[PDB]
Amino acid sequence: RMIQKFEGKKPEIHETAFVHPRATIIGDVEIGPKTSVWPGAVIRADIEKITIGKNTCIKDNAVIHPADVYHEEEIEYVPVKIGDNNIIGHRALIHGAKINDESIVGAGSIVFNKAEVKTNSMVGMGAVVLEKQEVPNGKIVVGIPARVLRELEEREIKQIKKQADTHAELAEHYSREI
Amino acid sequence: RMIQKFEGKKPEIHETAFVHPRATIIGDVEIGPKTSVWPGAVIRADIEKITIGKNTCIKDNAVIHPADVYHEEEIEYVPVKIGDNNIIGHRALIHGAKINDESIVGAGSIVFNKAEVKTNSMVGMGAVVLEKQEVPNGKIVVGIPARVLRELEEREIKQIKKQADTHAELAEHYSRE
Amino acid sequence: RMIQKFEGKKPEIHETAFVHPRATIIGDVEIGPKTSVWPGAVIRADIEKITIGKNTCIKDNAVIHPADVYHEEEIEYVPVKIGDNNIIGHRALIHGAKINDESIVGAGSIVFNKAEVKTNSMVGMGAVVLEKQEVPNGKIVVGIPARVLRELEEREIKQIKKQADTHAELAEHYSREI
Ligand code: NA
Ligand code: NA
Ligand code: NA
Ligand SMILES: [Zn+2]
Ligand SMILES: [Zn+2]
Ligand SMILES: [Zn+2]
Repeated sequence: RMIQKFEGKKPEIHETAFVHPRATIIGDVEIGPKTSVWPGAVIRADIEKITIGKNTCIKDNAVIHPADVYHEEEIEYVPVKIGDNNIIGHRALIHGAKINDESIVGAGSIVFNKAEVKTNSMVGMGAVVLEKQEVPNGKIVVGIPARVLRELEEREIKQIKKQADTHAELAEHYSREI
Repeated sequence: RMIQKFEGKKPEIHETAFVHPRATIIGDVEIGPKTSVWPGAVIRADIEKITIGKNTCIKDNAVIHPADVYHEEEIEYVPVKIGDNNIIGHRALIHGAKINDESIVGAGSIVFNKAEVKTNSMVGMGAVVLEKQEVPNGKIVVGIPARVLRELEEREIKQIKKQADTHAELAEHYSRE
Repeated sequence: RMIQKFEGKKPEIHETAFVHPRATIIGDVEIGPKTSVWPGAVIRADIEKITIGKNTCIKDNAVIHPADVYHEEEIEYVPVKIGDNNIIGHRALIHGAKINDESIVGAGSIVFNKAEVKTNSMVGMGAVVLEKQEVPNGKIVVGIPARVLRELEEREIKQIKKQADTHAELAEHYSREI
């Protein structure tokens, strides 16, 4: 319901995506099929693009915003790219960062400017992934700053895709009730 | 303004409870007398039940959601249960966990799946109570993950109930406008 | 949209300030010129005043609330006071605190009761500035609790004002559409 234009850029949302009325999608946003956006989530693509893939969960009160960078006298803007089968947890912040496929950004965590969360990895709850930091494949990072705790079990990795499916099926049932 | 059905289940909100119109309540929610829910708070009972008791405050941008837990084949859904006289702080997350009576969940903190905040305890600000962890009676926990800092002094415990009453009174004044 | 009145007192918002429809402003709030408030932000001046200066940014899902401090008998209510050219970051909490001029409160951080963020200082992401804690002029604090990390370089301080202007200009373009 709050699908807002900005500078004549309107969100492109796939017809099988679900955006809850209490989420806020602004500007140059792209959302793929079966991707869900939940109450209070703000996806604000005003200063640069936000691209979200298919079958991804943007959980409640999560904020997604491109970065404005001031290390050069000319101001620079970094887009957000989020891949497929991801869980962006309750109250997580994705700030000018890249999330690849089948990964979990834990609840309340921050993934900051030019960072990259690689496929089949986890950002731990409340963790802060710093500027340009890389979360490696098959690992979980925790704390502030985010540091590697351990490798993920092969079951833990396989249940990410299963979580993405569960939450996409949930979103489908929301869609059926206007 | 956003009390929403889900799969036939409607939020059962007591008449003396206050839900700010900018809060979001969905599905199988039970909210008791004098309990307040503040702007941006999301209480989403779609995958399981959320039960909140009486005189409890769910402060701004707090999120309450049942847990989906993934066993070898079955998916376990874990309901949220929050008791009486609690302060769920600004931007806190209660996720498939249990809060008992007269406790403070501090601002920005997380109480995770299957965790338990016992009566007369505190989760400190920004702390993360990991799954199946108990915050014991009469104690504060801090940091990530949450670990015991010290005992709550006798005065500190009595001011929890007093704070809950102050916030329930504040909500009463919101209801009249 | 949600500029709510409380107990007779209505938000006093300058004509050049910008409040996004999805922000919530309640009660005894004072907002200076060129200041911007963004989706999901809550500025709730109900138990005491909140004063925000000019050219300041209250980013998405940020919460500003006065403090209720509990003494042996009486209850003290502490106002929020936020100065000029500040950045209150995505999902930050300013709770009964004082923020002076040209500072950054980092994303997801807490500035709690009777605390003070001095001019040209910086609260790190996910940090928790405790009760009555000062964030000193020229310095950056991090972690839980908030510990001084280092002095800010002269270039970094110069970019605080520039970031405030960039976001004030952004808000200007939002206000020209609706
Ligand atoms: Na189906
Ligand atoms: Na009364
Ligand atoms: Na201009
Ligand atoms: Zn931003
Ligand atoms: Zn959840
Ligand atoms: Zn408060």
